[PDB]
Amino acid sequence: DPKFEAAYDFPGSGSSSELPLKKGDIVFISRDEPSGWSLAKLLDGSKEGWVPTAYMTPYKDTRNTVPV
Repeated sequence: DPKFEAAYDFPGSGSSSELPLKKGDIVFISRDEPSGWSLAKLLDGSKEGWVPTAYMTPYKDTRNTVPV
């Protein structure tokens, strides 16, 4: 799966269907839905929950800018 970066805080409502984020957090994304929500998983796989698709931006580290 691809990795996405939280561009905004998402403290959410408290729901266990929600994955609360801080800015700069990095997650996997398995599903986007038309409601505007994305199904995010932490990198260690410990929690799974929906997040605002809008907050989620492709992760680019500056160590990724080399061919191999």
